[PDB]
Amino acid sequence: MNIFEMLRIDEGLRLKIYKDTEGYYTIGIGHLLTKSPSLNAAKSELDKAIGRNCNGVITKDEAEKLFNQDVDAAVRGILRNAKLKPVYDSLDAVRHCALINMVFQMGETGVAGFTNSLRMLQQKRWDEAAVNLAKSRWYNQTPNRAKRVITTFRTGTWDAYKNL
Repeated sequence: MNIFEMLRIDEGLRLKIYKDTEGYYTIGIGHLLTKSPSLNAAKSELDKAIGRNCNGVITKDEAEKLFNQDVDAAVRGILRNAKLKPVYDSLDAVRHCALINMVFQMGETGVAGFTNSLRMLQQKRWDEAAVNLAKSRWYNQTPNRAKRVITTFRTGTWDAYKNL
């Protein structure tokens, strides 16, 4: 298992604009388009992103290409962020995936806001960090996904996804 398969399980793949859990316009594999309520603004961002008139629909290929950019950008941001980089560097390869997943879902900023949890991860106090991460809007709003990510941090194996 890898970052790409992990994320494809948590986000799904949709070829027509859709609304995410938070009600925002998205397409592909969790590619957020806009937080604006305008489907119109969305179709426009989509065209700018793919470089063609899509009329709100894209092909597999286009979805994957956007997916690769997003994973790349997620990793790059982590590596450029002063609060996240040190944690990332301190973690093993499985756990790196869990932080990338958080990042992709909620942005650098949001994750960076998990101060206490980040500190515990860095200290390798797995059980404690898992309990702390659970106390968040994130866990209360997308509990099954959160729990999958959390166990990944807790155990350092891909067990939460071997099911799926």
